[PDB]
Amino acid sequence: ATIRADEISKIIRERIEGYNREVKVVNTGTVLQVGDGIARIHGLDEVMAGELVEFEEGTIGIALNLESNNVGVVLMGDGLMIQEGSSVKATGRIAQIPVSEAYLGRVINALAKPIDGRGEITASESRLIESPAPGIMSRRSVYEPLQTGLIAIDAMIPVGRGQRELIIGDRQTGKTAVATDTILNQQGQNVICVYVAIGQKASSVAQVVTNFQERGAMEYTIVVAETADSPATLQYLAPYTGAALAEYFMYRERHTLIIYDDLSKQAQAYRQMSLLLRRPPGREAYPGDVFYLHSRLLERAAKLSSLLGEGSMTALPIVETQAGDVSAYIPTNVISITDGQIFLSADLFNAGIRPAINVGISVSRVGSAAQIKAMKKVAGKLKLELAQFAELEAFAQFASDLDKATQNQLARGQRLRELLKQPQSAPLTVEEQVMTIYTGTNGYLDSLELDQVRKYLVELRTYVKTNKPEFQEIISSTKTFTEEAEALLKEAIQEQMERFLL
Amino acid sequence: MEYTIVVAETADSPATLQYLAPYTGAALAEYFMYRERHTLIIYDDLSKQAQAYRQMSLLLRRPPGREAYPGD
Amino acid sequence: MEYTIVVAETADSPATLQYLAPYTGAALAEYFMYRERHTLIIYDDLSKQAQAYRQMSLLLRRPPGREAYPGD
Amino acid sequence: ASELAARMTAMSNATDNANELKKTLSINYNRARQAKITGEILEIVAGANAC
Amino acid sequence: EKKNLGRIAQIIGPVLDVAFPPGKMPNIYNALIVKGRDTAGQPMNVTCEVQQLLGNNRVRAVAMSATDGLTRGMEVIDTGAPLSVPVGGATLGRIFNVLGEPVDNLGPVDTRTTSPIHRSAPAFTQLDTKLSIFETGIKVVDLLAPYRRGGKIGLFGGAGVGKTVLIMELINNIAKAHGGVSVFGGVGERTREGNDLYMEMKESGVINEQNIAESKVALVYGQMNEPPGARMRVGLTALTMAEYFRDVNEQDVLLFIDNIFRFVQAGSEVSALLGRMPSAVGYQPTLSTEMGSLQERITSTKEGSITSIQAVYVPADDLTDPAPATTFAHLDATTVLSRGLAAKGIYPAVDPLDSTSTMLQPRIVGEEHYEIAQRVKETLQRYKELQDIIAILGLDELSEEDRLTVARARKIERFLSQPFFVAEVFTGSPGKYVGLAETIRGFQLILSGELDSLPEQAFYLVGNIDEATAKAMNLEMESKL
Amino acid sequence: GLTALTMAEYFRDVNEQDVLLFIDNIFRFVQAGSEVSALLGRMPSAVGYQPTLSTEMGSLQERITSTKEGSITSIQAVYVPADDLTDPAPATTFAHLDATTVLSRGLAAKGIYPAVDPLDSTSTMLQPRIVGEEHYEIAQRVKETLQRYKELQDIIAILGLDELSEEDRLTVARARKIERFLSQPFFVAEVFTGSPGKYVGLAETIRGFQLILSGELDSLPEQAFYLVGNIDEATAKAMNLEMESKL
Amino acid sequence: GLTALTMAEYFRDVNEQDVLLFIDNIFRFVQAGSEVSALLGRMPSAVGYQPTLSTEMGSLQERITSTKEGSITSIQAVYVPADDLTDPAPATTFAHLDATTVLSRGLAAKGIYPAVDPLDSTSTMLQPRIVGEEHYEIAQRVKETLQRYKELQDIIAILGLDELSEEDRLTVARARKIERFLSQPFFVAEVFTGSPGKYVGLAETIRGFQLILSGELDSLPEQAFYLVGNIDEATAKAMNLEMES
Ligand SMILES: Nc1ncnc2c1ncn2[C@@H]1O[C@H](COP(=O)(O)OP(=O)(O)OP(=O)(O)O)[C@@H](O)[C@H]1O
Repeated sequence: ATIRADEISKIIRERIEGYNREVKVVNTGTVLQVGDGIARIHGLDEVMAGELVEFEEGTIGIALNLESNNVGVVLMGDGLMIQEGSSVKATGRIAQIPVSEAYLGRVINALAKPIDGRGEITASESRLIESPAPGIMSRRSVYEPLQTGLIAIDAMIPVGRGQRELIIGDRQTGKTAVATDTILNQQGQNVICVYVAIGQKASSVAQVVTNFQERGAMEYTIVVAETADSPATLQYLAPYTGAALAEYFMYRERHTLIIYDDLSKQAQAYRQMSLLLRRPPGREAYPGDVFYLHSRLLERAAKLSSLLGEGSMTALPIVETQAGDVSAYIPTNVISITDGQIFLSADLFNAGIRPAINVGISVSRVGSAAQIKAMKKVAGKLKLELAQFAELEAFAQFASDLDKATQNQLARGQRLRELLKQPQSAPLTVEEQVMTIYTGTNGYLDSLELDQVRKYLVELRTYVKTNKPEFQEIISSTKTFTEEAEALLKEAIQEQMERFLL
Repeated sequence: MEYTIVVAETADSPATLQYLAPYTGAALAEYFMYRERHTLIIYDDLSKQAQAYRQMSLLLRRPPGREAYPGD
Repeated sequence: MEYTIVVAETADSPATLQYLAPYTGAALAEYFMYRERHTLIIYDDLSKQAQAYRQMSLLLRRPPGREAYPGD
Repeated sequence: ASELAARMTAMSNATDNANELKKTLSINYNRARQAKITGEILEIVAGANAC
Repeated sequence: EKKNLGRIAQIIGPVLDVAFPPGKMPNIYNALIVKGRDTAGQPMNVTCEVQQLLGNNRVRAVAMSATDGLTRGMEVIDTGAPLSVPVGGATLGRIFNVLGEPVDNLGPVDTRTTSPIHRSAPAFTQLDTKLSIFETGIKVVDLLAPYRRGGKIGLFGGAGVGKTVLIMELINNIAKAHGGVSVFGGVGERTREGNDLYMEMKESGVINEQNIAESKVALVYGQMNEPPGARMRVGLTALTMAEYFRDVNEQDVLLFIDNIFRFVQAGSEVSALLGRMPSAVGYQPTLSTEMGSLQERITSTKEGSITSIQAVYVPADDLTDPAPATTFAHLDATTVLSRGLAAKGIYPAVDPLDSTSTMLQPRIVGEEHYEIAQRVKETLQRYKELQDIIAILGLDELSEEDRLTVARARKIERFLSQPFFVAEVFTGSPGKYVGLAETIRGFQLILSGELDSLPEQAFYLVGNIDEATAKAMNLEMESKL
Repeated sequence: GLTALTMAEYFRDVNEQDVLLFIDNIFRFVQAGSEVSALLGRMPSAVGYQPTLSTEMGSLQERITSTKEGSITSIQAVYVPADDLTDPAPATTFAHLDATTVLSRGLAAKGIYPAVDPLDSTSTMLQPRIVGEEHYEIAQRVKETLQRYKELQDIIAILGLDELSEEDRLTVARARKIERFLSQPFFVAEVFTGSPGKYVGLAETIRGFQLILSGELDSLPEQAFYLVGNIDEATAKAMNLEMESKL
Repeated sequence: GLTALTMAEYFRDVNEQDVLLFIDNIFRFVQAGSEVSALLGRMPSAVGYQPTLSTEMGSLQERITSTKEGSITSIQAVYVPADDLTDPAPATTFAHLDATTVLSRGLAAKGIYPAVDPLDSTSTMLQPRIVGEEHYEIAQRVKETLQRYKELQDIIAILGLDELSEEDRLTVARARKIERFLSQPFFVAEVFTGSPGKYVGLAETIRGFQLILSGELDSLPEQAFYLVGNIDEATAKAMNLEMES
């Protein structure tokens, strides 16, 4: 470079006082050209590639790309108050983050710094940002079910502990209350959630964190939250600290559930962080590195084998198809890096199905291996009925027919589709959604008033467990849908149909 | 044609004049306006004016935005 | 086969050989064109020649143009 | 009247399907326009420096 | 702050790279005025802010006024802080440019108190929890597409549709019903429309030409004459001028930031000027970050709400491209003003069907409000459908189970039209403020089936529903004569 | 191109004679400028051409003017890059070119040669006081009929030829007759057509179009107006085709 | 890619075996090249890739050649980015491959797995000498039916299916039967959903396609051929569909 960053007059004065003289500068460097969030520091020859260099004000920086003279760092906090000529010092640690079992409940600001304002957290650091992703021998296939809570998701597109599963919707249609529902249903079973909001308006993450507060998920969840008013480097590293913080609990034999929010926004902040560097972009001006970015991030969320202890981390990232096209660069990229998609269609949510899940497109590659041994057969029957309804509504059977549906199958498919809709943030237990699935698929109730199947089944769920606690026991202990359970739930729903008749 | 200043910029006229012509007519009509007379300045091919500005800027090595049209 | 030269360059040739394959063919056919035999050169993937020329010219850091193809 | 109602329902499903096709074509046209413009801009900026 | 004299080394168009002595340097966004000399012979000083540092003590700064006439070597003076905006009760009525000097020539503004433009975000503990409905005073907005206090609002409709009378109604109703004041924040406002709006204000009692500091608007006009660094920072100027109101008087503030696409356009202009490599379709790379820094300080802090109302102009009419995408990622209520409805005369022209809000959900509004709003939207859907068929069949031939639907649909479409406290200068109607409860009960009575006998033109341009019954009873009195 | 311009400018400045320069592919005068401007150090413009595309193109085109010593009539065969009719290289030359003539691949794929577009090809010599009143009226009626056909191309292609009116069907058949009648056997395009060429004057084509679009001869088959010199030759080809049909 | 390819070529050149290398996501190799050459200072190229995007992947592909000692049948799951085939990173792989089968997302959005698009899927082995005139002729006939269907899809657009005459109606019924039949429950897709896998042979599927194109199977509905194996099993599925009504 003709204009090299190591050509400030003061800087070359430091080298010109002694050419081949007394031993060089070890750890003290004056920041120069502290511009687009990327401070070029002179000196610091002891910096490990990836060091955690501190500044004068107190703004931490990663030393990613360090050239022959200038150790160009990526300062995390906004490089506003940093003036040229300030002295910096490396810390001697490689992208390390303080993490402990005391973060459960806090609201971290993507640098292991609390932003709730109630106290500071202590830890043993012990975790890295650029961690070695779990190897090939260490991952054991996903079998442990993860009770997302939503009927549609955990019935046809199941998620298992350790199987990443993105939530690819559109703008302003689900995925946030939907991911919050999946976190919220995790109250009884032990998980250490990490709801890491990459780009969200501060009011939205305030609403979500207060929802967690009043509904009790704060006993385990960890909102590593980064507002939309944050330098793109912090929105870039927010899911990395989220993932390292969840991995501190994944490696210690404890199931976790991390949820990135707007993983498209991390790619957008990386697009900013790179086009400020003027590194050459690719499709849609993404710097091409977004696949490696979402590989390091999403690939460190999988179930570990019994060698390293039975740990697990579903990743549930949330890409937003702002373009309205799933075949855009970052949505298809995260679909290629993830193990399955849960598409939240915009048109169905505008239509009224409140979990906007469409069943045809949204697939889960882990499949029925994830579901409980109870739900496999009944959800297979429900998926059969949903295929039937999908064809009957998408294609012919508009004129009455040779087939003549709405008498045999269209009514039942409509009952299923109007049954899949949930309330707002009202999670359903495993046995309850088992019975909700069973009622519609095997024809226990078909001729009801189709508008109010939910309005019936709220009374059904209220009555059945208080009438027959045997069902909750057979589903909670055996985890298998035995036929004696079918008989007793038949009796319970008979009595419920009676009390609904009167 | 008694009352019409046709500021004319031919093609082989350099880039700066095809850039400056709207401003020249504007400086004439602004005088005629500030002296109480209603005027009517009719430019021709502002796309061609911006093309001449594109010329002179990209020659002057100013960073280009969309459609390679310059910053401002 | 007794009358057909095949100037063949594989994919794993360095991009100069792919760029010079059609020129070698054109010169070897033009020898017969000056020897008054009505030859017939057939290129194959002439897109690959310009692609390898693009690879060279971008590896030479000469400025590119449309579709990142170099100037000439 | 039956033929006219059949022509009416043909034109009706044709109008609904043409509306769906216009929406899909507008989406594809916007993604094509953005791809074309961003490719143009990357061409221009990358040819600007030419180190 | 200091006599940080530097030389304006490079002046490329609007961008002027200034050098500084190696001791003291203004950090990013730290405003600096240059002691310039105009061609006329007066020492006019064009103000700048450091958009970028270039290392060798040369901070690349963009200018808030024309750089025509800035020799290199001119004394540039650092202020040590971002652009000081003369906030306070004083800046209530006058017009402002970006640097904070009144251009309406009325007089000087009290700079006793001033806040910097680039104050950072509020905090997580300072944000408020409850998703609180913002009672505007328009029956359409309050029923169908409520506005979030502390949220964002999009007025998709262009000019000529009645946007100016709508925003004037909103400001006057904020000053009347609520306790707060509004701040029109016109960013890149075409000066003809700027003076149009200012005169509409001064003739509509929104700001008093005889009484300033009693008025209800803090006009911030960044005219498109000004360089790209100016009409970009006009949004943030209006934002801090409203944030002082919020965090000093604890009152509900309204930001009428004019069409955000001009702010994003100015960001693209200034980034292409700084040479930072452009992003997707051609807006700046720091598009999400910049527009989020503009629209994240719109948050209901525990002190008071600062809810904004931001026009949005989609280029080539697509929600797909990044600027409308990154904007609609932030908006919390989108209400379009419809040109055909405006030409009809159903003022306000806000379209009842295509307008939507994320607040409309029942847990936010109220179960009865969600039910009546969804039923009104379904009724207006039915009428938009049957507008095709009432031409062919007529109002009588079609079935009389949905003839009631069409009748109540005409009644709703008329009842949504509300006379304004601003339209008094044009037509002479007094103007009625309609609370949320009143319009809820009115729409419940209209759609439930009681008022199936009142005439259709009795609901047109009326306030509360009992006033509509009064209009109908007066028409009944005059029916005999 | 500048060499041709220098010869023509000499013959217009000194020899006092009106000269007719044909430049073929004036788009090369811009593309070669692109290939040199890339290396020269000048920054790239839009889609890939030189920055001074417009000033260079003007430096060629402006020197072609009737200058009181003669008249340099000129016919530049501008090349539209892949029929990008919005590209900079034709977009800058449309401003300089008086009687532009946009030839279309769309009206060549169906074999109507020359492939000149009836609509897009427009000239500022189609003003009535300059070109003749009846000629102007016939040109307006032909262009309007072709515009109506281009607007009915969507209805015809999808909903069938029958689903439109029976006066508009007459306008469609008349537009077909016109857009086939404005085909020409060139003398130099006989090797492509196989048929001899017919040079037809202006008044003869006006008298042909008058009878074609006046509805007086809407009975002839469409192929009887294809690749035909004059309307009388079209009438003769109708007889030839009606005899060949039964024979 | 290079190290797995060396591991395979050592077996093909020293031990003389017919080894296979199922190189997965060739595009990830090219995109890794894109990253390294965006950081290696090498000047940028078409849309984002390295300038040597046709010589580096040439060093990948051209080392996979069947030598006179042993042969290697690599199956490279090259990935088109953003689902467009005009992209250079798969466009430079199209020229190297010889039996390219484009898994277009259309047939998977319709639920037809595998979504191998029959028009785009093409091979240099669809020749008379290789497969015999029988299988070649049936391949030509099925590609004919599917191409006619795809070209009148522009009419199965805005208008309805009815507007076709009897010719287009019959060819659409046959094309729907075919594009449904081209689905198959995999032996490894027992996990996701469906039947245990069915291994379908060449001389067996040729019978099914001869039967469908011969017109002797107009009686069967569309959801009978979907996700079935051989044609006898397709008729069995239709019969059981009629019994279950
Ligand atoms: N199942 C549901 N039923 C009813 N309303 C819902 C449901 N889920 C979400 N909402 C509504 O959606 C709003 C939250 O937005 P949503 O989660 O739909 O999209 P989002 O992810 O916030 O959008 P973005 O991706 O832009 O952040 C809430 O105000 C809530 O009222």
